[PDB]
Amino acid sequence: LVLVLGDLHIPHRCNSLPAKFKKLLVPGKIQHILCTGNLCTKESYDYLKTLAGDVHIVRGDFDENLNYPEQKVVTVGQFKIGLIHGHQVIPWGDASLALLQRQFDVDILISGHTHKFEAFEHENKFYINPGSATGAYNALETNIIPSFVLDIQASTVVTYVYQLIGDDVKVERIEYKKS
Amino acid sequence: FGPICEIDVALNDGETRKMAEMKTEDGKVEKHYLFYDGESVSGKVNLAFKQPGKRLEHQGIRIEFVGQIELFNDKSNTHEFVNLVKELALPGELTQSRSYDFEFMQVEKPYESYIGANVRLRYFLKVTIVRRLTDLVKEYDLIVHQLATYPDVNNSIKMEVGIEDCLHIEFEYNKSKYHLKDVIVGKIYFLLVRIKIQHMELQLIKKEITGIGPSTTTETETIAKYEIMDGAPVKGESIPIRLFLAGYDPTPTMRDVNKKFSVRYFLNLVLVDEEDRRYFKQQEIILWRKAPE
Amino acid sequence: LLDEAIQAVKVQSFQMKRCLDKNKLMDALKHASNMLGELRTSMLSPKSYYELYMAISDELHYLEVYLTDEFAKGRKVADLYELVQYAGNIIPRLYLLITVGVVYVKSFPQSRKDILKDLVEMCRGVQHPLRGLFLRNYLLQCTRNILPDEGEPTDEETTGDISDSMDFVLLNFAEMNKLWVRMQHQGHSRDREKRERERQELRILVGTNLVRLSQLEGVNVERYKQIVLTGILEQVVNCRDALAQEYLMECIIQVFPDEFHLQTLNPFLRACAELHQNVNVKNIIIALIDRLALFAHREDGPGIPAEIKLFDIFSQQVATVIQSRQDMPSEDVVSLQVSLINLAMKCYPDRVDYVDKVLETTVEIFNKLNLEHIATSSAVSKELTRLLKIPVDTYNNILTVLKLKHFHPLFEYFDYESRKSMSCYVLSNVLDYNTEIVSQDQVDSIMNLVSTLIQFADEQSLVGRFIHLLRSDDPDQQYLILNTARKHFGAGGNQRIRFTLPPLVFAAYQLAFRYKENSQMDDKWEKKCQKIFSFAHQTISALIKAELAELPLRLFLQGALAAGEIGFENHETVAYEFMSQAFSLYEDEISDSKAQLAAITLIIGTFERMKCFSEENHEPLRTQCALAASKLLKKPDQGRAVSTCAHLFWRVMECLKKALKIANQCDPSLQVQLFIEILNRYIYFYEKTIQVLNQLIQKIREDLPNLESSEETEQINKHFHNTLEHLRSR
Repeated sequence: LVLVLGDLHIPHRCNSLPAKFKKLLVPGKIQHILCTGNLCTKESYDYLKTLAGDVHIVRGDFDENLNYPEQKVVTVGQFKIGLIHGHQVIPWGDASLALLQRQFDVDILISGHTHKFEAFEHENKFYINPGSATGAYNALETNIIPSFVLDIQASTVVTYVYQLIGDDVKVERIEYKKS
Repeated sequence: FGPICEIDVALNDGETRKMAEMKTEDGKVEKHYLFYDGESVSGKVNLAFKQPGKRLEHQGIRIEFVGQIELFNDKSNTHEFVNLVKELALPGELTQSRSYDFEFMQVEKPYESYIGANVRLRYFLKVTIVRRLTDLVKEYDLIVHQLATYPDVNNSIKMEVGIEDCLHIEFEYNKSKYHLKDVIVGKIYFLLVRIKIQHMELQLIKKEITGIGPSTTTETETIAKYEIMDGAPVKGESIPIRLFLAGYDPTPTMRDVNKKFSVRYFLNLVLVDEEDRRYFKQQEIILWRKAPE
Repeated sequence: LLDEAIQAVKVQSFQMKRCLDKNKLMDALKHASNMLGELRTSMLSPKSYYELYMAISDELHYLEVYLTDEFAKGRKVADLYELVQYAGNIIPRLYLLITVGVVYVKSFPQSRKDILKDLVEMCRGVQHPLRGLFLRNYLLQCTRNILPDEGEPTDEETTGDISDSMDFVLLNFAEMNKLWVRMQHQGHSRDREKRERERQELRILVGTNLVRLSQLEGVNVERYKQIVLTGILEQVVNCRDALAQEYLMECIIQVFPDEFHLQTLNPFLRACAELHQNVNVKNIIIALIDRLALFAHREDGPGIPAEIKLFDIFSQQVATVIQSRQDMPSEDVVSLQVSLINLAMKCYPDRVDYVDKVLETTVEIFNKLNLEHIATSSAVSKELTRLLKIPVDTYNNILTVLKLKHFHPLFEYFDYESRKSMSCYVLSNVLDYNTEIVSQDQVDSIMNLVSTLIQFADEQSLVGRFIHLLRSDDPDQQYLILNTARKHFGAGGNQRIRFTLPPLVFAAYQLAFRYKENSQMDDKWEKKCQKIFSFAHQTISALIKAELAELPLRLFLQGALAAGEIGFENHETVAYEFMSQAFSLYEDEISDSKAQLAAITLIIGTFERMKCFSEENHEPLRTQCALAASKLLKKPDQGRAVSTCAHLFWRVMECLKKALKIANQCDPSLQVQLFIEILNRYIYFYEKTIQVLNQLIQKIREDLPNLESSEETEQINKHFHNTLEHLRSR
């Protein structure tokens, strides 16, 4: 199981996590945690430190901890996974992010920086933009919904996206395997 | 062969009598027929015949009632204060066993048969078979007690004795003329203390007094050793006393019993400190026999 | 001399029991009096006599049950009262006179009231400290249930009642208390600490007796008061020993039940006022109102009668207790305030003015307490640390902590590390229980609570929590919050405000994003924003004054975003003005090229999303970011800049040409990948200049292979190819 998130903005744009998410982010279950950045405090990362240990995060623009890398590329299982925070995408909105994927020889990308959840596949390579697990506010997007995403077995990663809609947690799930 | 005759004295009232007993030397106790003042002494003196054939030359048989006192273990100092005599047989000869009844008049018995330290007061029936050379004497002792009653006055003894600037107490005895089954009740009232008393008590000394004039013998005897306040108290404390006399069985006072001796009963408060200094005070009580009413 | 006294008891009780089996009671009475002659010793320790106490108290218990069955079925040996009163040794006598006496109470209840009265008068026959007590304690055991009572069956031949019970055992008790004081004054002056440790050993000997007083149930609330209360109170005032009252004054309220204490606090607190000065008063009075809380807490019972309002008296009388106290450390005084606060919370959780007054009185306690500024190292701190925690945790609403009137006047004496951390504990707690919309009743005090906190990463944490705590749904007071937070947050200095001002800007952002909804409601909506934006800009200018470079760029950007997203009038020149302002800080202040990239790239991301600017100031900054592109030092970013400047022409070929020349202006592997980007720049605008694709596509194929094969070209050799497979748009 691999936790995917990004753009916490603690204490920048929000401070209060869903307790609905806090109970669904109990430690022990997930193996790996992959945030895009913009955590904006060590303790926003140190909350994620309680959940698991195998964590890799890159730098966002509001990451005032300026020692996180620009990008990150990793291989575990049968997947070759790359990650970005998403601010170096010009413009935000597109195919053009696949051009970033072409630079790095990966099959799973993670982006962010637009604070909405989306995750998808093109040129037989995968791309993630999980949105904000805090439900951190977006500049252009006034209405904000919180969501964290969390499973590589062998050439197959199961993806549970835990969204906050209504008064419960609406978990969605699509399947993508290494083709 | 042994003796030829023995005098056996049986009373005519030798069944309805007891009057307790005691006592004698070497721990012995005398129990006999208990008489009182003004009572008659009526009985039978019987001669024991054991060897038939012999004839007994007698020149007189009598019985003397004796009320006597014994003092200083010498025969010549004995005094029989009451002696009534009944003659029993005329001068003659004897063949079989012979009994002799005897009944006198008013048998005045002025004092208690009381046996003290050097004084024995006793009553006995002295039968004297008079023969040519030696006479037969049979001593049948009789206990006599002295009855005084509950008096009109039995005063509260009380005295605030003690040692100057060391111990201030106030003793008290509720009666003075006690009887032999009375209870010894009193109270002690402390006023001041300076010395460190541990634990000490009350003494009962029976003072029988012997001797007349400049020759008077005084003996020391202590019956009981009671307690007291059992400590070193300060002001505001007292000592309650409950003492029974039945655990000692004393005799009556009878001061100057028949112009030769007395018997008296005293109380001593001795209090003992840690250095065991002895501090005493002497006070008499009076005893007299309470009769079973 | 402990052991052989117990053994010689067992030798003589052996001859006693064999005379108990042989119907020789009197020989066994001779055998017991030799055994009871041993018990007169003073050469033993108080433990040594107590272990020897129950030694014969089982041996005579064989003799006790010996006399009981004899009288039951008709073998009544008469006059046994004075039969055990013969010899001159009183422990042979009275211990036997106890056994006969409790039998003569049993066998003659017509002499019950008499012998209960008589033998305790005979129990005055010895005034020894040690041996009278173990006599008097063994008295209580043989006189446990034989005490007369209303709770006795109906047979018309008894003498005495509950009054004959209670007075005689108090007459036992009044002896036994001063006998404990007589323990304090026996022996030499070398064993007094040997005494007072062994005084605490035999203190429960008299502690047996008031337990026996407690088992009486026919005694009501008044019959305890005028006799049994005061008949215990008499020994309290007349013990004359400091170690006397300590075990006893607890053991009253410990053992005698709850309903006896209710009105009778007032003389018992006067009895606590009647205590010696040398005593440990502390463990008493906490245990004193221990039971009243337990009488308040318990269900299915009477509980606290509201007529005896404990609030109005414990505040006064236990104050008067300390008024009787002379030389005490002051931590004992507010350990009562530990209770005096806490008991008020449980008895009146509802009442406002009661709990309002005690702390106000406790401030007025400390108004008189001429003490130093309260540091950490003393014991008075941690208790006071406990005191103010009971509002902040144990209040029903933790807003009522903040609604407290005299709260902050107490807050003034603390140490620098404590006064911050308890407010941090306060600010954690008013967050950790999540409170809702806030108004001016508790807005300012919290800002004064942080005034105790400013005059760290935790401070970084809490302040970002704080406006997230002090966000409300009133529009303009919340703006004045953002004033008066920052005006207070300016008083902290500079080193913390470098972190905490941008959340106030983020507040001022979200304030404008709270101000953006009321278009249906109110028409002064546009006027506040630029005021707050300037107020943000001055907060930015404060951070400009706070010597920060990389952050207020984004705060200008997200400000220009927040300018650009609202659309209130005259924002655009400010939007552009600050964009320019930030761009000005970029071209001047920021020196590192990678951050300058990270500026100028995200500047274009701002400039693209400015889609907010009209072209008349865009094309100035479009040239000026192209000027800033030339301000860049390394090649590819500047190529990436002018590549993205073509998206700021969204020109077509104009931008492409410029980018091409720039990419041609230079490791050749690192060049040609950008030409693929240049292709994909063209491809992007192709998907909206047809042969410049086909010119450049073939142009990549000749400078593709002519290189050393390494670990990095091979992915790019693929990255060339699938790009052409992407070009298959069929």
